[PDB]
Amino acid sequence: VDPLVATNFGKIRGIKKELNNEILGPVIQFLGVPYAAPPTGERRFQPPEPPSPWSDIRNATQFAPVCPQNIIDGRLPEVMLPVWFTNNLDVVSSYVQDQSEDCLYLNIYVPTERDSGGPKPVMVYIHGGSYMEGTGNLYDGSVLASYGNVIVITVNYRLGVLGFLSTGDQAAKGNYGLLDLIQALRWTSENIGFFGGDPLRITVFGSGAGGSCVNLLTLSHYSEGLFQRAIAQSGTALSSWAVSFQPAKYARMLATKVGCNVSDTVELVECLQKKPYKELVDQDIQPARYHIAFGPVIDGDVIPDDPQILMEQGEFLNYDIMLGVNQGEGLKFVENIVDSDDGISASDFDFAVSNFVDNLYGYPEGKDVLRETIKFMYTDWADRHNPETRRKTLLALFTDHQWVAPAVATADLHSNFGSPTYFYAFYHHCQTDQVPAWADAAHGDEVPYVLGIPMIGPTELFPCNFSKNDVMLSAVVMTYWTNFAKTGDPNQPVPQDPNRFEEVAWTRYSQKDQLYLHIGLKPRVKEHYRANKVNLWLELVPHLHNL
Amino acid sequence: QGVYAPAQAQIIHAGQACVERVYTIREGDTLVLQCLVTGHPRPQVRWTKTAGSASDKFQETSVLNETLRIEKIQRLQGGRYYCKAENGVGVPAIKSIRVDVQYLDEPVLTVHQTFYQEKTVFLRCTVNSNPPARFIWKRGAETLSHVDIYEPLYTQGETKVLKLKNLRPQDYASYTCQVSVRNVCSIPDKSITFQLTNTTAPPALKLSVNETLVVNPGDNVTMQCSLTGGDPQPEVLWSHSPGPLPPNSLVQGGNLTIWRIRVEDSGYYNCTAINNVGNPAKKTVNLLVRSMKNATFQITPDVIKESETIQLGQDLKLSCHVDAVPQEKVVYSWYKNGKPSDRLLITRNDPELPPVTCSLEIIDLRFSDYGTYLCVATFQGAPIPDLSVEVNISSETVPPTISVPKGQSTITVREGSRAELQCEVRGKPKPPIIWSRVDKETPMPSGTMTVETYDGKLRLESVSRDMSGTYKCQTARYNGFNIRPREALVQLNVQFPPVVEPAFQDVRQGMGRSVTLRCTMLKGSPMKVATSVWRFNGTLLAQQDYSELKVDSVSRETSGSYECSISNDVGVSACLFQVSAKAYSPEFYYDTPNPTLSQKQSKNYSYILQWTQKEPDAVDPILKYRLEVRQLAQRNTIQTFIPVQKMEKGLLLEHILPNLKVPQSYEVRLTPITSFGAGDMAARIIRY
Ligand SMILES: *[C@@H]1O[C@H](CO)[C@@H](O[C@@H]2O[C@H](CO)[C@@H](O[C@@H]3O[C@H](CO)[C@@H](O)[C@H](O)[C@@H]3O)[C@H](O)[C@H]2NC(C)=O)[C@H](O)[C@H]1NC(C)=O
Ligand SMILES: *[C@@H]1O[C@H](CO)[C@@H](O)[C@H](O)[C@H]1NC(C)=O
Ligand SMILES: *[C@@H]1O[C@H](CO)[C@@H](O)[C@H](O)[C@H]1NC(C)=O
Ligand SMILES: *[C@@H]1O[C@H](CO)[C@@H](O)[C@H](O)[C@H]1NC(C)=O
Ligand SMILES: *[C@@H]1O[C@H](CO)[C@@H](O)[C@H](O)[C@H]1NC(C)=O
Ligand SMILES: *[C@@H]1O[C@H](CO)[C@@H](O)[C@H](O)[C@H]1NC(C)=O
Ligand SMILES: *[C@@H]1O[C@H](CO)[C@@H](O)[C@H](O)[C@H]1NC(C)=O
Ligand SMILES: *[C@@H]1O[C@H](CO)[C@@H](O)[C@H](O)[C@H]1NC(C)=O
Ligand SMILES: *[C@@H]1O[C@H](CO)[C@@H](O)[C@H](O)[C@H]1NC(C)=O
Repeated sequence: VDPLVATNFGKIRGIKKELNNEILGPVIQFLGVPYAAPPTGERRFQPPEPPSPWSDIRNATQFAPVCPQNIIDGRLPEVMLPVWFTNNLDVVSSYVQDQSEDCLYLNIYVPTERDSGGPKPVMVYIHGGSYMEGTGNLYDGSVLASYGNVIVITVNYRLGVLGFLSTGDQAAKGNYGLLDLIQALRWTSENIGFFGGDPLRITVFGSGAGGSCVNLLTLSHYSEGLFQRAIAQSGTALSSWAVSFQPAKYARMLATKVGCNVSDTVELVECLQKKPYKELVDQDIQPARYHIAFGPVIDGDVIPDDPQILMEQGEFLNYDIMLGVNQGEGLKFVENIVDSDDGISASDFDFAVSNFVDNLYGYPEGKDVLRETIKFMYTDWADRHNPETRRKTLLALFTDHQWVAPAVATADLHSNFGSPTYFYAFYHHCQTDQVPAWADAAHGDEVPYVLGIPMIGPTELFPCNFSKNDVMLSAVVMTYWTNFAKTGDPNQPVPQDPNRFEEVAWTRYSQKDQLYLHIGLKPRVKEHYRANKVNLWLELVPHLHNL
Repeated sequence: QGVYAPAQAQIIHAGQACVERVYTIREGDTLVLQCLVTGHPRPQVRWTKTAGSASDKFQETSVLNETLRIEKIQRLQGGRYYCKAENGVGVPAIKSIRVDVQYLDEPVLTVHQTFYQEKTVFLRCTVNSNPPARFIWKRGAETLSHVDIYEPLYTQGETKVLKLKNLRPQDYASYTCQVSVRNVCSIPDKSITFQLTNTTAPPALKLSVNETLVVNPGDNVTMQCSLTGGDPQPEVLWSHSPGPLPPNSLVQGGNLTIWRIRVEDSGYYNCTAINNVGNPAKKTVNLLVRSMKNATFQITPDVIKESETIQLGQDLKLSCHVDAVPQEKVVYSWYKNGKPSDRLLITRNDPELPPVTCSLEIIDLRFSDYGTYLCVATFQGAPIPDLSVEVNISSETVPPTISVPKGQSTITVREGSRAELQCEVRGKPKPPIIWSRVDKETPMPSGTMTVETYDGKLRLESVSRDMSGTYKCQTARYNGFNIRPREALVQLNVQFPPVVEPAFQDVRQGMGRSVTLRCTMLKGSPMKVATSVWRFNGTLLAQQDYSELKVDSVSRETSGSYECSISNDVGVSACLFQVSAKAYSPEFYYDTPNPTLSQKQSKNYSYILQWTQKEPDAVDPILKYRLEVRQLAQRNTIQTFIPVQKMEKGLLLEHILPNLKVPQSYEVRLTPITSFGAGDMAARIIRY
């Protein structure tokens, strides 16, 4: 009825929500809940501070403003964002039209009900495309919460310049956006119990750059005791666009653009703090290809060291981990080079690789042998003349390099160092009339299934005409996801109840057998996902660097 | 909070080190890291470590100390450490550091030999070291490509190989691998040499026993493993799988003797020779000790007629089985009131039943078949004893039924004591019972999923609450009818004393105001408050799943310690409250330059004593502070009273101590006073 909850900061009023589905029970939504103080004035480019208390009843019946951003085709990167996002900007735009620097708010979805009793698990979704845009408001956790009988939280953190600007020194340490996320988790741990949540069973999950955030949080000591499990969908801390390695370089470009480029880094930051946030956001700062300008940085505090070094040396706590990738992540990578015949020419193929080698492997001596070796491996020698097969393999190259290889590296190291690991490959999706008929599951295509969108039918954000199979698969994914959250095991406690997953137990991932779950209409457990191509990037190519 | 400041940490380097964010030291030296902290109230500091629970350098190391100290550090003690500092105000302060213990073990040098024109030898040099090692080869003189050197794949810089493509006479010399760690942390280089000669050859072995060796228990078996080639002279070593060699087995070295061999000694015994040349030679012998155990029979009524009972005009199978080591060598003999069989009664040695099971069938059962059947398993001319299984068939023989006697379906016991679960089975013969758990898939006291029992009793010596649940008992398929097992369930309650909340709570409140204390029971079997008893300073008081007490007026007469003794029918557990109107302790302010030298003369200095009041509005207002000053050296103390004007949460208070001898230190005890009296006192040591 009238959901009121008293927190450590004051009384909050929620709003009941019915779902467009007769089996799903209604949910309680708390929208626009402040979890930190406004990062304005002297608090810009500074860590978050706890929120101020209130003495009356605060309303949480609508989303709060989103963090400053410019997605109206303001030169955003399509290769990093999920296809559902880039292909529907008009609808997406409506979710971020109301902006403010005061944007540190989160949303809570509470189920109104099953089997085992006691405090319910909490799943915190971390959104992220390129660190420059987005909002948790885009992800309705109502179905996931109601169906799985878990609490779902979506978070809004400082984005782009305001959230990640760093001068490479003490003037601006960066990672403000990550600190907000940590702060949001703190708020959750301290107040979710008042909503019936279990602070001892907090699972963080996210897709894309959101997935990158999840992993970066697991490498920070600031996450100790905060949460117990993590789910990383199509995102790692090892990809080329997960971290900004030249923050100072881009910070000064921005300063020059706004007239703040002074010698002293401290005076430079103070100058930026005087500028209107809109002035900083509207600037054109293009990073290196396949990389980012403003984003998480290795500050030695929030992020103690290069994720690669930390993971190789097992310098991280043992969380329960679930991670995976989609069959055709890199659709947008080739979508732009496809001819009117849905194929790719041999010359275009060479060009793509050439651009690929130069951008990722900026080595002066030896790029030749590299390009040729890469072309050979991703050439289908059986049917080598087919421009369409060429398209598929090229797509695989980008997919393997940017998503599959880093994910396997993460899984291998996590399991090797004792972290319970589960791996998946998403080979299903719902094709809209906006994507090519030849495309496979692309980046972000698993989101609708994880959120249970098929159960409530097509939405404004996700207009695909979901089939019965989509509903069935969606139920399965939600069962696995929430099972992991409840027990750390995708198979417990809810069995998969024709349902093709009835007799399919998801075995734990290990570096020796590398078992993973093939998620599709014909699900089953396999071994060593794309082992050959994955090992090429992880073992041989690094060797060609000449050590 | 005006003056309250969030914690702030800073790591400092000490102890033995070498040569930014990382603390590199030599293995065996001593680590000393100090964590300097600031902020008010003074934050606490704990050094901890972050390591993958299940691999390599892992230790559980939580120390509450601003200094981390690891004496005689080791490889594994290395890793990433973080100093956490918190005080309640704001976000805890964290600082990270990587301790990089360094070392250089002794290098290992191995060599391998290898159309038909040129002979080629590979000299492989391996060493474990941090940092990654540098290799240098020499044959008296340093070698370059002028032969080939390189690092192979599947090596992280720990390995280099020297390839001698054409083995010319000058190459037959002493090769030495000299490995260096760049002398970082002042660590010396190390060398290993090998004598390459045209007689150099890998090891080779000859065994004095066959591939597989069968033996009887008690027999003494000795195995000679001798070298037949190898230069340098290889080292021979015996090994056993599963487990270790002894007892009753001694290795002279080459000679392996097993005395009075037992059946459990069976397995693989491997002799291996090594000389760091080529692949090590290994001879393997599989020793099998003979044995016969667990003779069992099965009564299988007519399957095709779907029967579960002996009925005239039906087929009746009487099977037989025994567990043996040379399983293929067993032979069964079926006797029937003596030893006979063609017509009607026939022999079958290998049906779908367990491996190597002899089973005779009785077609068209008949009163003439009612008798005592015996099966005898034996080894062809083996000294071991024979084994037998008797199985009486008669009108009385009948499949089994199982039930729970009386009302022991659910049996309750208190934790710790012994528990005895009971099922009773009926039938002729009575098969053993197999107990399993049903509510979950866990093991048992015996550590396995199921336990065998003939008396139908399941005994639990030290019963644990974990055992509390549902248990299944069912008839075996052996030593009786081979029929769908009969089942029956029993509940097991493991009672235990209650646990209440809060265990302790320090309650503060004004003098005239009231307060209510609740003691809640969370767990406890029975989950019911048998009785709740509130007590005050030892005396009992006067008086639902929980218990409540209301103190009408928090006065000096009513203020004290309340105890609620909640209890089930098995044990007692109590909450403990501390009720009073005492003010909280003052919080000394530590982050300021304090002393003031009196003209550097008269041996006098003065100290700027500073502090805050924790939760000033938690009780009656602070009137005055009692300040005590002792010099450590002497007992006598200078007592004074600071009068509070007024205060709010976070307001800093100050007081100068005018006359203090220049070199000695002093203790400072500061007590708040309210209408209730003296609050919680705090202490501190000041010094010039
Ligand atoms: C003595 O030998 C007999 C065999 O003649 C042993 O009985 C056997 O016990 C094992 C495990 O206790 C049974 O394994 C079973 O396999 C089936 C597969 O369908 C499974 O459904 C069961 O849950 C169980 O795992 C096996 O069937 C059973 N054999 C017979 C003929 O009953 C007995 O345990 C041995 N006892 C001793 C003291 O050596
Ligand atoms: C901290 O540890 C050092 C040595 O490790 C010891 O000398 C000192 O007394 C300890 N002090 C505290 C407050 O723990
Ligand atoms: C090996 O060298 C020895 C010198 O010690 C020489 O006598 C012999 O003829 C050489 N050839 C063989 C096959 O040993
Ligand atoms: C085994 O050795 C013991 C003494 O070591 C000896 O007394 C015994 O007779 C021997 N038995 C056999 C069967 O060799
Ligand atoms: C002995 O060799 C066998 C195979 O020949 C192997 O299975 C076993 O593990 C070995 N045991 C030891 C101790 O090396
Ligand atoms: C073998 O060694 C045992 C002790 O290890 C010794 O008693 C026995 O006499 C030796 N026999 C032979 C033939 O080497
Ligand atoms: C079965 O019959 C034999 C025949 O002598 C007898 O000794 C035995 O006591 C009877 N009962 C059994 C084997 O349980
Ligand atoms: C109860 O005992 C404590 C023990 O020191 C004492 O402080 C308190 O005054 C006592 N309460 C009463 C009412 O006497
Ligand atoms: C120093 O302190 C002593 C008492 O401890 C006092 O008598 C004397 O006057 C003081 N002198 C000065 C210069 O403060």
